[PDB]
Amino acid sequence: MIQRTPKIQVYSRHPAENGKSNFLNCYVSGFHPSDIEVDLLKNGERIEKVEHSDLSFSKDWSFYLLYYTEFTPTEKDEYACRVNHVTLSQPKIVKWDRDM
Amino acid sequence: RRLLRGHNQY
Amino acid sequence: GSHSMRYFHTSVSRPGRGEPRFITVGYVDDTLFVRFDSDAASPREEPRAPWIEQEGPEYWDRETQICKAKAQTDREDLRTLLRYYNQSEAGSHTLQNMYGCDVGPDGRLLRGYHQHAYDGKDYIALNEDLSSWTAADTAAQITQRKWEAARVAEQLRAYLEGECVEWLRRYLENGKETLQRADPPKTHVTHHPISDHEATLRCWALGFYPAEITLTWQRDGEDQTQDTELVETRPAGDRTFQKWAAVVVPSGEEQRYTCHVQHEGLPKPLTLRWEP
Repeated sequence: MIQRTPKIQVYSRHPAENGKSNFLNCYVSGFHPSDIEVDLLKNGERIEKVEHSDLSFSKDWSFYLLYYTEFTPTEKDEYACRVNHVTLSQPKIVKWDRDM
Repeated sequence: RRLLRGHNQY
Repeated sequence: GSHSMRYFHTSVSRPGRGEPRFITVGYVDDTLFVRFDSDAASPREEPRAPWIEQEGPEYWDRETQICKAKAQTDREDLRTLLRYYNQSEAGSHTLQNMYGCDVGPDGRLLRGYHQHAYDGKDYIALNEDLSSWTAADTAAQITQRKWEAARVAEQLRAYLEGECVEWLRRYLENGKETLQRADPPKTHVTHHPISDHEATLRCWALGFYPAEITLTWQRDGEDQTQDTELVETRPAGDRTFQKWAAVVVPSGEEQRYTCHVQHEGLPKPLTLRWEP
C-alpha cells in the first residue's frame, strides 16, 4: 500500500481576460489512493456546476483528474481549488493566479 | 479495441 | 510519427458500500477516446472522441461486455490479493491495469504492454519480449507462475501483435484529422516583477497537442536548467495541453533571456523573448 499526496494546479483554459468567459481548471495528479475531493471555489464558496474527467493514471500508477467549470474572471473575484485526500489532514486550498 | 480473453486468477 | 493506444483500468474496493468501483478509459496517444464507469446508470462504454463514434453497435457491445467482465474479474482478483496479503475485508484496495501497444511511424508494433499494480505499486508486468513477466514481489511471483502455466503471455502477445496495432492503425486513420495533426503551442513570455530588482520571466506554451513538449530558458544562449521553474504539463480541458517555464532574472537583464520551445507541431524549434 502507498499513500501519495496530490499535486494541484489551478489555472484557466485560456489566458484570463476579465469579463470574458473561460474555464477554471483544477488538475490533481500524482495521488494515491484514488478517492479525492475537489471543489472549485468562487470567493470561498463552492462552485456547484463542476465536472471532472474520468479517473485515469500515469505510468507510475498515480492518478490524475481534471475538475473544471465555466467561469468569467473579473478583477475582483477570487477563485480557488480545494482538495482533500486521505493524505491531507485538512483540505488544501490553492488560489487561482491568472499568471500561473 | 479491447482485448477479449478469459480470466486468469491471480 | 510514433503512436500509442492504452487502456487504463482501475478497480477500487469499497467494503460496506457495494462492489468495487471500476473505471476504465482508452487513449490513442494523448486523446481520450472511450470510457466506462461501473457507477453509471446502466453502464456502457461511451465514446469520448469523434472519430470513434463511427464504430458500429457490435464494437460498442463487445467493448461494454469486456468492460463489464473486467469489472467482475477485478473483484475476484482483489479478493485474491486481499488473501495473499492477509488484508482485512474492511479496507479499500486498488487494482490497476494498463495495456496497449505503441507503433512506429510505419504502423508496426514497437512495443506491447500489459501490467498491473496493487495499491499503487507494481504487481506484475508483461515484459517487452511479450513472453515473460516481471513480478514485483513474492505474491506477484505466485501469480506469475500461474500465468505462465496458463499461457497468459502468449494470449496477450497474440492481441498486442495483432488486434492492438490493427485497431490502433484504424483509429489513427479514422481520426487522422486530429490524431495526426499536431497542434503547435501558442507561445508567449510574460514578465512579473517580484521586487524592483528582479522579475519572473514566464514562458508559456498553450493549446498544444500532443502533450510532449520541451520548454527551456537560456541566458545569453546558455541553458538555465538548474534555475528554471517548470510546471507539470497540464490539460487545458479541450484536448490540448499547457505548460510554462519560469526564471527569476535581475531587473535589467531580461533581454539576455530566451525561451526555447520544442514540439512536434512546430517545424522548427521556437526561440522567444519578452516583448514589452
